[PDB]
Amino acid sequence: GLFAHELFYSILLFDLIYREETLFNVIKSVTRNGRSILLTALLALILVYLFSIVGFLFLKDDFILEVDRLPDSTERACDTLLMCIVTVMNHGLRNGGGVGDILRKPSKDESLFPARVVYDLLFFFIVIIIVLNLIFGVIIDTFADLRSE
Amino acid sequence: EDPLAYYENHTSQIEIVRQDRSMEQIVFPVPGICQFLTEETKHRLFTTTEQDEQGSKVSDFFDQSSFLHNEMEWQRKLRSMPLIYWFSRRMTLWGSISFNLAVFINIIIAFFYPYMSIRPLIVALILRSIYYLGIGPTLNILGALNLTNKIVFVVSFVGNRGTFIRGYKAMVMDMEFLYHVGYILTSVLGLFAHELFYSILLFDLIYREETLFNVIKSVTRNGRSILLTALLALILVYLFSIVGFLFLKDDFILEVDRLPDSTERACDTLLMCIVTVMNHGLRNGGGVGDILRKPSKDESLFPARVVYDLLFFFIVIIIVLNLIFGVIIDTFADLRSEKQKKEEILKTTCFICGLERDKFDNKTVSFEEHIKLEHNMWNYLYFIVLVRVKNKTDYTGPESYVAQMIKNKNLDWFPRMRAMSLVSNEGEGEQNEIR
Amino acid sequence: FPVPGICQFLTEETKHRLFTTTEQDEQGSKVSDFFDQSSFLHNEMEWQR
Ligand SMILES: Nc1ncnc2c1ncn2[C@@H]1O[C@H](COP(=O)(O)OP(=O)(O)OP(=O)(O)O)[C@@H](O)[C@H]1O
Ligand SMILES: [Zn+2]
Repeated sequence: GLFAHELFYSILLFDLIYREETLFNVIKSVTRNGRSILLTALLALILVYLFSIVGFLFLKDDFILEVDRLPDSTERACDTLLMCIVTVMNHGLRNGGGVGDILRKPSKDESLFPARVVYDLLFFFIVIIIVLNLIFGVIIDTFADLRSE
Repeated sequence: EDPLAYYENHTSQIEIVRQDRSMEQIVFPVPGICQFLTEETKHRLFTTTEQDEQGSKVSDFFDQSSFLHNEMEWQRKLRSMPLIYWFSRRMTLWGSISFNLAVFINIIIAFFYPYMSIRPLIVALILRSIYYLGIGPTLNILGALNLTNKIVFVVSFVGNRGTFIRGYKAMVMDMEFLYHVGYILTSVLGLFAHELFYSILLFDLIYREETLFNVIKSVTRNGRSILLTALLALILVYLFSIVGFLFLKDDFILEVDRLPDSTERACDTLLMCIVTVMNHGLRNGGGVGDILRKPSKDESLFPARVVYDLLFFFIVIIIVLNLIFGVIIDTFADLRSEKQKKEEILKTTCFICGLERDKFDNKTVSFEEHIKLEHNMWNYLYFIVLVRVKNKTDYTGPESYVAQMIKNKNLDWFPRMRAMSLVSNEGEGEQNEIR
Repeated sequence: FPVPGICQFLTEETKHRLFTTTEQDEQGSKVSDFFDQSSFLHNEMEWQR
């Protein structure tokens, strides 16, 4: 920080954790069972992979994302399986509704509308409602275990 | 080399209670067959037996004694066979190889599809194969290797576990064997039907890691409660959709991106309105109000819309969706408490008699010595095996009594809440003083 | 017994750390950890002097 660049001093802020015991305990609430959290994240990734496979096999067209290109306004994000997996894992996980929010809105006249509805409901109930809540439940359980100990 | 050492190794001691409720010590020779019991089965029996209603673990061990003897016989027979024994001894290696192959295959398909420690070394070899032969041939080779490793692993598993000893019906009953068969079928499908099927093998991670299995149990333990809560949410959504269709049909206007009007009414029919609510309102944080057309204060029904939106947000979204999470947290807490209680009982009590460790403090015989020598359960298993194998004409007094109790399906011969070292010395001293 | 002079050099922070850090063994006694740390405590007394 003194020589290389002034920004490096920001790292020293982490020393707060060392100084305060309460913050250290709060962090231990996560670090104590970090393996469980990582395994839950891997399970979420596997579920996202399966959902992306299903979408690429059947729902390739609906994966249209608007792009603000620097100086077409939409792009297909399911041409390749890897790109579809990335799009799902990013948008669906970062969106409260799920992957359905980014997907093109279907019309009741469309023959595949019930399939889209079922897919969106399954993704919301499985990937978002449970696993993301499972991580929080693990954190709460770790808190309780630490307090009891 | 040392006669005393050999005699000590092959001699066991147990404690029994006669019909007169008097403790007695029996010293017997260890049957040779008992030497064939594997350590994995011993650990499984120790860490799996569950306390009965009375709180004693004796009944489960007595029930499993026969299966333990059969497993000893099977292990001796297997040891008679060198190659099959060697294959069985390395089941974990085969499982690890299969898991790594499946993970690498899944990574390759995910990264490249559509197309057309030693682990770093395997990764380098796989990368070289991909660069040289291409994605297709490398995936085919990896799938063939995975299939071969899986058949070897299944053979080793059936050999080591000896589930066939119980019976073919028993082997079919076992869930692990069926899971392995399904894994083999999925691997075959991936090799032949389509490369995507290999993704299913990723689920094997749950089987490999115990922490992930416990996390999933956090949901599976009370899945019925979660499903009933979801059904209650569906009923509430149905009632809200009925109300909306009866009164708020117009506000249900949804924009649609038709493939090559920009808005459509989604409440013309009750079923369509129910679907629209159950999808958008549940998937939207705000609730059903977010999709509904924005009302204007000038409109006469604006207060009704405000009340409807607030009720939907406070009832359907705030509570029920939070009720599911609360159920999950409660299940987590219950599982943690159960595990803690089981661990404490296992590490602070005697398996055979249930006496607490604190009872043995400040005494000649410590709890560690008591469990190790005086009240070892493996000694009881060996004695049961000896009684079964030994000829009736050669039965001694205590052996005859134990055989009669076993035949009569009785279990009082096991000592319960009684240790000779604990109280016999003090009782003898008191009796001497009284005399 | 008489208290050795070296023992007077033990610092209070180390005493508090030992009291609040020792963990019960399998038998449930804290004696073993204190016995193990006795040598380090003596060395710390020498260093403090
Ligand atoms: N009745 C019992 N109550 C509690 N723990 C028990 C009981 N019987 C056995 N154990 C424990 O189960 C394990 C079995 O002990 P065991 O005597 O088989 O040990 P080992 O070292 O494998 O044997 P050895 O060295 O005598 O060949 C040990 O952890 C022992 O403490
Ligand atoms: Zn005992």
